[PDB]
Amino acid sequence: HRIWLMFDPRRVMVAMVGFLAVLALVIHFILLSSQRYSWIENGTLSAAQAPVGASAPAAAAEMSPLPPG
Amino acid sequence: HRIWLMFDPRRVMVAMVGFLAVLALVIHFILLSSQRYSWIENGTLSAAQAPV
Amino acid sequence: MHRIWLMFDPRRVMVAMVGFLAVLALVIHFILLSSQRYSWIENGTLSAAQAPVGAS
Amino acid sequence: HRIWLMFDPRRVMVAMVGFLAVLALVIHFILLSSQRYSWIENGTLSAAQAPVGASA
Amino acid sequence: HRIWLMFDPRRVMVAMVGFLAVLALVIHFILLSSQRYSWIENGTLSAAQAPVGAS
Amino acid sequence: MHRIWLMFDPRRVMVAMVGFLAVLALVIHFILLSSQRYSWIENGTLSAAQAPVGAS
Amino acid sequence: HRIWLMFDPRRVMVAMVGFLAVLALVIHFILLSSQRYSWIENGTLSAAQAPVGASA
Amino acid sequence: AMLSFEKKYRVRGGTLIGGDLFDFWFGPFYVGFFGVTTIFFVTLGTLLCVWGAAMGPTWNLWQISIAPPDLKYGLGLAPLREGGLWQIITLCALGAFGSWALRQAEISRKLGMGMHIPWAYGGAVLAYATLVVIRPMLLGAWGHGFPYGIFSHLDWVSNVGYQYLHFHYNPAHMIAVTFFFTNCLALAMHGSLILSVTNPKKGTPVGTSETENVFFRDLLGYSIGAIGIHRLGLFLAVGAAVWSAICIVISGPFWTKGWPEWWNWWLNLPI
Amino acid sequence: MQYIDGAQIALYAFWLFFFGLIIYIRREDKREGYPLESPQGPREGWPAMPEKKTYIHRPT
Amino acid sequence: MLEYQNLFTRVQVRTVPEAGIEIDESTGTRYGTGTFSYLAGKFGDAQIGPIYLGWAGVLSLIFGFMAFEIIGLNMWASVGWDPVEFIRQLPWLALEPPPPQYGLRVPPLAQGGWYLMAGFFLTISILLWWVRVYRRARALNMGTHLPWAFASAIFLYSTFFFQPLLVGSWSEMVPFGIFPHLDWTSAFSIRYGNLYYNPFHALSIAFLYGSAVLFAMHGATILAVARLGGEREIEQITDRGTAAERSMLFWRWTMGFNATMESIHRWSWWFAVLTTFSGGIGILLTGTVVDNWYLWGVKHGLVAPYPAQNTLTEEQQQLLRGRYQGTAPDSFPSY
Amino acid sequence: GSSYTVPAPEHTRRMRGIMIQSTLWSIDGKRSARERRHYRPQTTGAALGQ
Amino acid sequence: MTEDEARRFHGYFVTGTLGYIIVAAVAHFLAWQWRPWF
Amino acid sequence: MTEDEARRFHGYFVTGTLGYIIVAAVAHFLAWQWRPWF
Amino acid sequence: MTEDEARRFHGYFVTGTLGYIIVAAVAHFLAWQWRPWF
Amino acid sequence: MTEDEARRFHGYFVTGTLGYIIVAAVAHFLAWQWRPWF
Amino acid sequence: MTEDEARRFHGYFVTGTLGYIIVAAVAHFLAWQWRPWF
Amino acid sequence: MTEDEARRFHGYFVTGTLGYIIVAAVAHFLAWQWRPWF
Ligand SMILES: CCCCCCCCCCCCCC(=O)OC[C@H](COP(=O)(O)OCC(O)COP(=O)(O)OC[C@@H](COC(=O)CCCCCCCCCCCCC)OC(=O)CCCCCCCCCCCCC)OC(=O)CCCCCCCCCCCCC
Ligand SMILES: CCCCCCCCCCCCCC(=O)OC[C@H](COP(=O)(O)OCC(O)COP(=O)(O)OC[C@@H](COC(=O)CCCCCCCCCCCCC)OC(=O)CCCCCCCCCCCCC)OC(=O)CCCCCCCCCCCCC
Ligand code: BCL
Ligand SMILES: CC[C@H]1c2cc3[nH]c4c(c3C)C(=O)[C@H](C(=O)OC)c4c3nc(cc4[nH]c(cc(n2)[C@@H]1C)c(C(C)=O)c4C)[C@@H](C)[C@@H]3CCC(=O)OC/C=C(\C)CCC[C@H](C)CCC[C@H](C)CCCC(C)C
Ligand SMILES: COC(C)(C)C/C=C/C(C)=C/C=C/C(C=O)=C/C=C/C(C)=C/C=C/C=C(C)/C=C/C=C(\C)CC/C=C(C)/C=C/C=C(\C)C(=O)O
Ligand SMILES: COC(C)(C)C/C=C/C(C)=C/C=C/C(C=O)=C/C=C/C(C)=C/C=C/C=C(C)/C=C/C=C(\C)CC/C=C(C)/C=C/C=C(\C)C(=O)O
Ligand SMILES: COC(C)(C)C/C=C/C(C)=C/C=C/C(C=O)=C/C=C/C(C)=C/C=C/C=C(C)/C=C/C=C(\C)CC/C=C(C)/C=C/C=C(\C)C(=O)O
Ligand SMILES: COC(C)(C)C/C=C/C(C)=C/C=C/C(C=O)=C/C=C/C(C)=C/C=C/C=C(C)/C=C/C=C(\C)CC/C=C(C)/C=C/C=C(\C)C(=O)O
Ligand SMILES: COC(C)(C)C/C=C/C(C)=C/C=C/C(C=O)=C/C=C/C(C)=C/C=C/C=C(C)/C=C/C=C(\C)CC/C=C(C)/C=C/C=C(\C)C(=O)O
Ligand SMILES: COC(C)(C)C/C=C/C(C)=C/C=C/C(C=O)=C/C=C/C(C)=C/C=C/C=C(C)/C=C/C=C(\C)CC/C=C(C)/C=C/C=C(\C)C(=O)O
Ligand SMILES: COC(C)(C)C/C=C/C(C)=C/C=C/C(C)=C/C=C/C(C)=C/C=C\C=C(C)\C=C\C=C(C)\C=C\C=C(C)\C=C\CC(C)(C)OC
Ligand SMILES: [Fe+3]
Repeated sequence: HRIWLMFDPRRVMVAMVGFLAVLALVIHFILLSSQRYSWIENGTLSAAQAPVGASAPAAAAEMSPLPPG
Repeated sequence: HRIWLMFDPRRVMVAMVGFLAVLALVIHFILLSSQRYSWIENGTLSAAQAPV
Repeated sequence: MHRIWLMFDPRRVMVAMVGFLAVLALVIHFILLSSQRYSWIENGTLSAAQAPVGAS
Repeated sequence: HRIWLMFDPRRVMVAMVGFLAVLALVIHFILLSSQRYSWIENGTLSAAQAPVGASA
Repeated sequence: HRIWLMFDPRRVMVAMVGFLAVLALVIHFILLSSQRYSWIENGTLSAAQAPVGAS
Repeated sequence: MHRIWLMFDPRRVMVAMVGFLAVLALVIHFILLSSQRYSWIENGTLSAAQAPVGAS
Repeated sequence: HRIWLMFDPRRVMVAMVGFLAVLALVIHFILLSSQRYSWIENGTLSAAQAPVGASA
Repeated sequence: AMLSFEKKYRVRGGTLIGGDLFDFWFGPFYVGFFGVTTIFFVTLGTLLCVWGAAMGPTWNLWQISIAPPDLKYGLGLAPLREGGLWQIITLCALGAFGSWALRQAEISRKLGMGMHIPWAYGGAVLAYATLVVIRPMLLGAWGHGFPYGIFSHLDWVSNVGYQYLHFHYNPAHMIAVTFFFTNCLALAMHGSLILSVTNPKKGTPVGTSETENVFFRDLLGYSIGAIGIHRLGLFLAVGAAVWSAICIVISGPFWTKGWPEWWNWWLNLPI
Repeated sequence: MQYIDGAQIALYAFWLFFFGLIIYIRREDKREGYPLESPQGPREGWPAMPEKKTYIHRPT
Repeated sequence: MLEYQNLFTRVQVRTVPEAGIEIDESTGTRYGTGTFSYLAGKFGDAQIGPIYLGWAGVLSLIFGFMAFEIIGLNMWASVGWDPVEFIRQLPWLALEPPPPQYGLRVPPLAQGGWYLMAGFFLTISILLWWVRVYRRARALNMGTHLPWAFASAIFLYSTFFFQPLLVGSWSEMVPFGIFPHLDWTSAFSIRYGNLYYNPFHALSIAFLYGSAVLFAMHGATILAVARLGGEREIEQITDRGTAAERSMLFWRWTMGFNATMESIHRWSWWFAVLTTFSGGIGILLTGTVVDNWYLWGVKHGLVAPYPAQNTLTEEQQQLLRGRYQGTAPDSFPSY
Repeated sequence: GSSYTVPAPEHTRRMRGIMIQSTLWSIDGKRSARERRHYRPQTTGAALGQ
Repeated sequence: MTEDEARRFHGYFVTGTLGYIIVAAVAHFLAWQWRPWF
Repeated sequence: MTEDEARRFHGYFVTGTLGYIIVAAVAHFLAWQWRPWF
Repeated sequence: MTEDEARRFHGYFVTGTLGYIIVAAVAHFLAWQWRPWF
Repeated sequence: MTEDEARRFHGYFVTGTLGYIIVAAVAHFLAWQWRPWF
Repeated sequence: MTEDEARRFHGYFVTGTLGYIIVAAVAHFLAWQWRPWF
Repeated sequence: MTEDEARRFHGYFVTGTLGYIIVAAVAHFLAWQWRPWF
């Protein structure tokens, strides 16, 4: 197609792959930080037991000491 | 079509793709940060149970 | 009145015009979004009677 | 009409549009920052119900 | 007159308009920051109800 | 399919791919290490029923 | 295997050895910083007495 | 001992004070009238610093502290026990710093050079003079100066910084920090650039001035000149000291409250 | 041990590295104008002047 | 009147813009043709020339713009999407790290998840930029001094990741914000007992001041011999002229010792690098080896004595005892 | 605390900066900003009858 | 850029500008029905 | 650049300034009836 | 660019914009059924 | 690049793009079976 | 590099890629027996 | 640089790599006997 005459395929491929990489990493990271889709910790739960409606801007306490490491 | 003689199609389409990508990211972010449309957590709720 | 396009370059005017219009549209949209009355993402389903009004 | 011989119209037009646009935004933003003319929130109030500043 | 021989009129006009524009903004903004002449808020008050400095 | 190597130098692609895979492997291993369920260095001896599970 | 015709063996050996040495130091340091495998202090404990992570 | 090309440059003339009496070299050093004045003030000031150490509780290098007088003495010459020794040392330091600058001007005059080095050094002297002379005078006591001790003068900086509850919010301090950070970044870039051309990839010839300009245009889209980088380095380093002098001289003499509260003006713009 | 701690060990390692670096840079400083000329003869400070360094120029 | 101080350029030349030395263009190319700035030519070179873009540059720009977008959008959401408040309060806005009780586990999205994601993207962007700098240097057959000078700053930057991980909490990370990262700087110094007594912190201070001193000295020296041709340092290095000789002699007569036209750049390089290297070591030792730098300084004889400003009785010693800070109250009690 | 209860949105700060109350709010008196400081109360469409 | 080209561009610019404002007027009409601001 | 073509410019500039001011006069009259500031 | 090339490019650009907008329209109708914003 | 070279690249690019989207659609089907988001 | 050289490299590359993916498949199956994530 | 040089180096690289992995495997076997991690 004539689009590859206007845009060099070498140049477009790097931008396209980089955009896909950033987008895939963003989505996987967003799901990891959510309560419903934190699959590394709660992936074994069934659909009924998974969290629902947990926006909760102050879901956790903000001020506390560090865990006993 | 005569607009393509006045403006370079290559630079126009690059600026168009870049502008739309940022706009789509900004809108999806605003909805995610809201209470009514935080679809990652709220998505399974019906319209009656959604926050207002 | 078409003679202004010889005084000013049409290509530069269109770019400057579109840039100013895009920025203005975003500012107005976000001014309304942050207001109590016109949030419309949270309170868009409220009727005009139920929409917030500033204190007298 | 002889001012345009002494002053270049191209830069005068740019400076006039630039100054008027900035001045309009400043006045609109000053009113939006006030209580009486915060029209996004209280625009539906009548003149009697609009806020008035502190008196003596 | 002969002042325009000693000074360029174009340079004088720009400096004068720039000075007047700055002075008008400074005066308008000083009055806006005051209490008696905060006209955007208290402009509908009559002269007797306007704020006055103490003593 | 093999003509991709005419468009892209295999030396550059292989070096970039190894760098991408090494970073990806380190990131995934580190994310599992920092979690509660898969912090295998400390709790790797626990059975599947004993391993931590996120709250319902 | 003709990989060495397109990749210089000298640069490969230096990068590979440097990667292995840094990786070995990181793994040894991660174990030393842990509770179960702090072998300098608790290396004489048997497998039964070694620390285990929290069980759920 | 002299460099292999040094003999033909060792000529008379260029001094600001004195003639052939003070136009000689002691070893590698050039001794002028201001070389003699420097040694006098350095010796007097250092000996009084040693005496201040002997008066104090310890000989530990990090813990030696010669402190300024109390604020109640108010621009007078306090007793030498009570801070007067600090004031005498301050005079010796001022005389030595001034003599060092004037000695540098004599050397550049003899070599047919510009006067940039003495004036660049004057930026550091101005910052020191602000700390112990200008700001204490504006505040009305010599006791507002900092003590002379390796870690004692760090305690002064900490307590003075916290006199305004958050010294990071000082607008002039913010600018001065940016000058210091940008100078360090620019120096690393300049040092790398010269070394990379002069010591290139092994087996390749030494690069040219085009190579520098092409490289920084490829990386950043702009390449400052060979003279531009040296102008910029002088501006960044000296401007860091000048903005430092401004930032400390406005704290107390002009602003007395906390520095976070200063940003009211930005929050109360009419718009 | 008790008095010896990690920060002190790291500080002294840095001191050794700094002194070595200063020796190297002082060696590099003596690549022009050396050896020094004195009535008593040739003179070199510590560190001694290094070997002659030759550059490479592009062909004409 | 005064001599020409070589501070500005009055007469500027114009020619065809320098396209650039031929380089490999298989995985990248040069964009633009090269323009001239009249204002920039007064201070330095006038050409706003073409810029090279390749794989690493494009990827770095994409990742860095993603991080910048995340930071800015969280900042904008923190004021309720008000543009006036967004501009007005911009220095005070922040993207805050996770809460302390999560340790190294993944935080909620609105309570530190965005922070970690933006930090990850910024780190990837910085590493890709380092790769781009290395490739740009080796495409022109230059030495790799700038890549390692950049790696030193990257090391200091990465200590802000490694120290929180070594102490065991992402809450200890630096927030993304103009005033908030200064707040973090102050609170980090306070928490660990007066970072002035960190020896590597003092070492980094010494190298920062030394960098300023060295650049002032070198700039003044080169500008003082610029009328003799001293600004052409490569020529004075490969073929020593009278400008290099006069610089050497000035500093030898002033100080008793001198450098060469080449080794003064080694001095500069090492001072600038050692700044961030010693700083990174000092940050790494804080909270992991030493928890109170003032007490470490007292241990190793760094703290000067002062007369006591107060004394406390035994009952005062028991009463003035406090409590370590804990959790915030999650209830509003009724009395 | 041995347990955590989630506060109402109107009691939750939009800004998560620790020092925001003493460095900015102690000097800021704008009513619009003071309103933006916290999240707004929410309900459901069923609760409103919609 | 000759006079005839300025004539051709002006015709499209004026029509586009007036068409854009009319669409924005309809948008404000819809917003007024939903939530009036006066 | 000359008097003849400057006179043609002045006619469009003056009519544009008059039109801008007239719309601002209508805007201020609308704002006064809605919420007077004196 | 030539006029014959501008005609041929305009066809694919208009069809590309047309399809993108139609996909957006279907997406908005899907979101409206799930959770209306008015 | 010739027109024929652009034609050959386009065929592989289109097949690779569409195939990648289909694989992603199957992944979304598997995720939906596990934990639906609507 | 010729077209024949590209063919020869591609054969080794797909075999190395396939061998890498297969060994990773064994690693993922080993981890599933030890501690399943679903 | 040449085909024969590549073959000679490859023979030592393969034996060195494989022998190193076997020695690391024995080290993991000894570590398992001391303190197993699964
Ligand atoms: C980091 C690694 C590297 C770390 C190190 C980095 C080093 C950097 C610098 C590199 C060079 C160093 C070597 C150097 O400077 O050598 C100079 C000299 C050779 O000089 P020269 O070439 O022979 O001299 C040439 C020329 O001057 C000939 O003139 P003439 O021979 O007539 O000399 C006349 C001078 C000398 O007469 C004196 O009386 C001066 C004595 C100075 C030393 C003693 C001080 C105490 C007594 C003071 C006098 C008492 C009455 C007589 O007369 C002058 O006037 C010359 C100028 C003097 C200064 C200006 C006037 C000041 C007046 C006010 C102040 C007075 C004193 C308070 O050689 C030596 O001295 C040999 C030893 C060199 C190594 C240093 C040894 C130090 C030992 C003590 C260490 C103490 C550590 C705390
Ligand atoms: C954590 C991340 C932080 C942050 C990240 C830190 C990363 C590491 C940074 C290390 C310092 C780099 C300094 C520098 O200028 O780098 C640019 C240079 C560019 O070189 P190039 O582009 O490849 O090619 C240019 C080259 O042709 C000329 O380079 P230049 O002359 O400018 O400087 C390179 C060398 C000087 O070269 C020579 O001297 C070669 C001359 C011919 C041979 C000499 C005679 C034969 C000697 C044989 C016995 C000697 C054989 C070696 O300069 C340096 O490498 C720096 C020297 C000063 C620093 C060391 C001073 C002593 C320190 C120890 C003191 C101990 C106590 C007394 O890049 C290089 O890699 C240079 C070569 C570095 C060699 C040492 C590598 C040490 C690695 C240590 C860790 C290894 C893993 C455990
Ligand atoms: C109350 C405050 C504390 C204090 C707390 C700290 C803390 C905490 C730290 C320092 C550190 C430093 N301090 Mg201290 N400091 C105090 C008092 C001082 C005083 C003084 C006048 O008394 C001085 C001169 C200094 C000076 C210094 C520097 C020497 C040093 C930082 C080096 C540097 O270059 O950093 C700037 C350089 C970097 C940050 C390098 C990394 C740069 C990266 C690569 C840039 C990427 C940019 C990216 C591409 C663009 C932006 C992207 C957007 C974000 C999206 N401090 C007091 C005691 N200071 C640091 C240090 O090393 O301490 C040991 C440090 O962390
Ligand atoms: C010797 C130590 C000093 C040092 C050295 C140093 N820094 C370096 C180098 C070196 C040797 C480089 O080679 C490298 C470089 O290329 O410099 C030009 C770099 C560099 N040092 C940098 C910064 C920097 N250095 C600092 C400090 C220091 N650098 C130390 C003092 C600091 C401080 C004081 O905090 C900063 C902020 C960069 C300029 C550069 C590394 C560039 C990089 O990694 O970029 C990654 C890319 C991105 C994050 C993408 C950003 C995208 C935009 C933010 C969005 C644009 C949107 C829109 C188009 C415009 C919006 C405008 C607004 C953003 C204004
Ligand atoms: C609190 O709220 C705050 C915000 C503070 C309150 C403040 C409010 C303020 C200050 C508002 C200001 C508003 C404003 C300012 O005046 C608004 C002004 C708006 C205007 C005028 C918009 C004009 C838009 C014009 C458009 C879209 C034209 C499109 C034309 C097209 C598409 C034709 C394309 C051309 C072709 C095809 C030619 C072919 C080539 C040819 C023929 C060739 O070959 O030549
Ligand atoms: C507290 O509140 C604070 C804020 C502080 C209080 C404030 C105080 C202050 C200081 C207020 C100041 C107000 C002010 C100052 O004077 C205001 C001044 C306003 C003015 C002057 C407005 C003038 C506007 C005129 C316009 C827009 C004209 C446009 C003309 C057009 C479009 C036509 C051009 C087209 C042509 C010609 C085509 C022909 C070409 C031809 C023939 C060719 O091509 O040849
Ligand atoms: C709170 O604020 C908030 C909530 C954010 C509110 C926000 C509000 C705002 C301000 C929204 C703005 C919306 C907007 C406008 O402004 C939105 C504008 C949208 C637009 C215009 C989209 C148009 C997209 C067009 C596309 C995708 C076209 C693709 C074309 C293709 C693929 C063909 C490629 C060409 C080929 C193949 C030719 C081959 C070559 C040939 C033949 C050759 O070489 O010859
Ligand atoms: C908060 O939530 C947030 C996250 C914000 C919500 C998100 C919202 C947003 C905005 C999402 C955006 C999605 C998006 C954007 O458009 C998605 C767009 C995705 C796209 C377009 C994907 C396209 C992929 C294409 C691929 C894989 C093609 C591969 C091609 C191959 C393999 C063939 C090449 C090989 C050749 C040619 C060899 C022959 C060579 C030959 C013959 C030779 O060389 O000769
Ligand atoms: C935790 O949550 C988060 C992390 C956020 C979740 C997110 C996860 C994401 C997004 C993951 C992405 C994964 C991914 C992306 O697509 C993964 C893609 C992986 C791929 C494609 C891997 C490919 C590997 C290929 C290899 C190893 C090939 C080796 C070939 C060799 C050795 C050939 C040697 C022979 C030669 C050279 C011949 C000699 C030369 C000869 C003969 C000659 O020249 O003649
Ligand atoms: C929780 O922890 C975290 C870290 C988070 C978890 C993560 C872990 C991760 C990601 C690990 C990754 C591991 C990995 C892969 O990536 C590991 C890869 C390892 C590999 C491949 C090692 C290869 C070693 C090869 C060696 C030693 C070869 C030596 C060669 C020799 C001895 C021969 C030399 C002699 C010669 C040449 C003779 C001269 C010939 C001459 C002169 C002639 O020929 O003429
Ligand atoms: C309309 O405007 C929009 C929104 C579109 C764009 C505007 C944006 C604006 C205005 C943005 C403003 C940005 C500002 C002002 C930014 C300020 C930044 C500052 C001052 C930053 C200072 C310091 C920050 C530091 C030192 C941060 C360091 C962070 C690090 C090292 C983080 C590392 C994180 C890693 C490696 C994470 C890894 C992830 C995993 C999961 C692997 O580990 C947790
Ligand atoms: Fe230089």
